[PDB]
Amino acid sequence: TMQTARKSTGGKAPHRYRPGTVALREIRRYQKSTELLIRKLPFQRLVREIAQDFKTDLRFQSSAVMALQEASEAYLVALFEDTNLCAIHAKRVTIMPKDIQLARRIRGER
Amino acid sequence: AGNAARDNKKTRIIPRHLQLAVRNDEELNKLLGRVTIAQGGVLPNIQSVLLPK
Repeated sequence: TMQTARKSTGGKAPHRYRPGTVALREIRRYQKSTELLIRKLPFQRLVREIAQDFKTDLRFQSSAVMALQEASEAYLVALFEDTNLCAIHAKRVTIMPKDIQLARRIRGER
Repeated sequence: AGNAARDNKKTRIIPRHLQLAVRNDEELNKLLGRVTIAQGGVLPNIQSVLLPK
């Protein structure tokens, strides 16, 4: 303190996950299970509508509807697999109607 | 199928085990390539580009 000439300089010191996380975790959740994804009653009414345009006054066995749902969902899951491959091939991540149309074009479904 | 049952730690074979068994084999998949197994599902598969950083 008595330093008057050249003093001593020293001696002084809600949560929201990012987009894509829940989606991937949901993908893992549905790839592990095999339960049907489309609900049974709206699907059964839709098929009844389609059949009325083919032949009138028709009855369906419950097993017939379940078999229709099994083949339909398997076809759609496989189609989205091909659809996702097309979208990734176009340097994209998002599926678009052009991807499904391209997939069905390669399959020969016209 | 019995091997897949041991892996899933279940005594009785369910259609999931048949699906896993047929599709993991390279030749059984080609034989049943145009066949869908009821209550079978799909194999867990996520593309590389789709994985996070």
